[PDB]
Formats: sequence, structure tokens, C-alpha cells
Amino acid sequence: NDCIFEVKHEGKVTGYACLVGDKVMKPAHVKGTIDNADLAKLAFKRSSKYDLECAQIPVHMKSDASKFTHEKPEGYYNWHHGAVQYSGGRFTIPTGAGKPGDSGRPIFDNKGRVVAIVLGGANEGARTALSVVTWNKDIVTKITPEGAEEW
Amino acid sequence: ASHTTLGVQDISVTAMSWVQKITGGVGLVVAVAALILIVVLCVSFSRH
Amino acid sequence: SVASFVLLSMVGVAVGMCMCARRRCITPYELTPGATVPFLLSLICCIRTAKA
Ligand SMILES: CCCCCCCC/C=C/CCCCCCCC(=O)OC[C@H](COP(=O)(O)OCC[N+](C)(C)C)OC(=O)CCCCCCC/C=C/CCCCCCCC
Repeated sequence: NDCIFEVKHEGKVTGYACLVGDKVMKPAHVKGTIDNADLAKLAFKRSSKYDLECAQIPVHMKSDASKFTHEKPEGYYNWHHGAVQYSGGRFTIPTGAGKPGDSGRPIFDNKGRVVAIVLGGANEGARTALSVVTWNKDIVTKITPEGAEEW
Repeated sequence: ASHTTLGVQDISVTAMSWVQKITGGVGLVVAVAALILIVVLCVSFSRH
Repeated sequence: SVASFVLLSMVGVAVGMCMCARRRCITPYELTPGATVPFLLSLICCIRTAKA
């Protein structure tokens, strides 16, 4: 934990950029400059398909990036605003747990490794379906439940 | 003159084959680029 | 007039049979929760998933 950085704006934080493996994850819909000076200077390749902005970590100096994994067994995970529960192909939370302005928050498994980065959520009544950027064995994927709004 | 003069398309030499060769080569490279782009769109349309 | 009328009616019957085939080959996938329709069958029968 504590490896993430808030992407700062003029007067408030609009999202969170996470360090995973050797890439500086950052959602693309959120805009800002990133707090840390060096990270702001990297070339961020974008993709509207996956709503992501990533760049090679200066791994010569950043040797603290979070571990990652590709398997997502159904169970319970945590995202620093509570505990996210897995079911089928959705992530659900208590309705008030999620809030705008905290998009890009990494979510971990029980062993302290990230599995997905939240982009937004759809309030389903009691639960909130999370739109996340995860990855399978090979390549990233964007699970977007119906009616999910950006954060 | 004891003949007539009309538009270009029917007056070009039989050695207009240069035009056909250049146009066909450009059309081939354009078609290959379009096919590659179509294939890339197809997998990108199935990976999401 | 007769030839034109029947031929357009023939193509109408053909398109109706195509629509009926699409309905009867797609409803099993519609009823089943999970929505695992393959990409190939979605393209052939001209349907889209709920995550695209
Ligand atoms: C390695 C490769 C080697 C191969 C090379 C092949 C060579 C290429 C050759 C072409 C040969 C052309 C021979 C045919 C010519 C005979 C046509 C004709 O018999 O005509 C001749 C007339 C006679 O002259 P005159 O004095 O009686 O007329 C003017 C009257 N005065 C003077 C009072 C103004 O001349 C006229 O009238 C013409 C007037 C109109 C001409 C202008 C044409 C306008 C075209 C515009 C195209 C627009 C671009 C389209 C882009 C759209 C985006 C997709």
C-alpha cells in the first residue's frame, strides 16, 4: 500500500494513479497533472478503449511498485474504502461506499496484490456495480456494468 | 486536318500500361493497408 | 405487374423466414442468464452483448 499517487487539479484531487509492476496506471477520463514531479514528466500513452493512461515506471529509482496477479477467484477483496465482494463477473459494494473523485483506486486480494482498478460504479440499490480495468492471463480488459458513471 | 480530336481517355497510347501499373500498385498497397486495418478492428471488436 | 408483385413477395417471404430463423436461433441465448453469446454468432445473427 501507500504506493499510489493522487492526480492533482487546480484545487482538488479528481483521481488516483496507481503503480503496478512496471507501469504507472492512470485512468484516462480523469484529468490532472499528478502530484509527484518526476511522474508528471513521463510520456503517458492513452487508450479510449480501456480508459487508461500508463507509462514505464522509472524502475531504476522506483522499486516499490505494488505486486499484481491475473487470477480472480470469487471471494472478498478490499479497496481502502471497505471490502469489495466478487460475484459472477461483477464487483459490488455498499451503495454509499463508492464516491466520485476517488476513481483509479487499486483493489487488492488477500495477499496484497492488485487485481483491478476501479473506473466508476452504478448504484443498483443495495449494491453498487463497479466498472474496473482488470487483466486476464495476457491482456487488459474493461468490465463495464450497465449504467456505470465515472468517478 | 482530315480527322478529329476528342477527349483523353480514348487517345492515350497503348504504352499507357505505365498508368495501369502505377495505379494497380497503389491500389494494391491501399487494399493491403485496408485489409490489415479491418483485421485489427475485428480482433479489437472481439476483445471487449 | 404479376411478375413484379410475386417476386417482391417472394423476397419478402425470404426475409420473413430469415427473421424467423434468427428469432428461433437466438431466443435460447436470450432466456439463459449469463449471456455467453459467442462473438461469431453475434456477428452472424446481428446481435450485440450487454458489455460492449
Ligand atoms: C509515367 C506515366 C506516363 C503517362 C503519362 C500520360 C500523359 C497524360 C495525358 C493526357 C493527354 C491529354 C490529351 C487529350 C487532350 C484533348 C482534349 C481536348 O480536345 O480539348 C482541347 C481543347 C482545345 O483548346 P481550346 O483553345 O479550343 O479551348 C480553350 C478556348 N480558349 C482558348 C478561348 C480559352 O482545350 C480545352 O478546351 C480544355 C479546357 C478544359 C481543360 C481543363 C480540365 C479541367 C479538369 C479539372 C479536374 C478537377 C480535379 C478533380 C478533383 C476532384 C477530387 C476527387
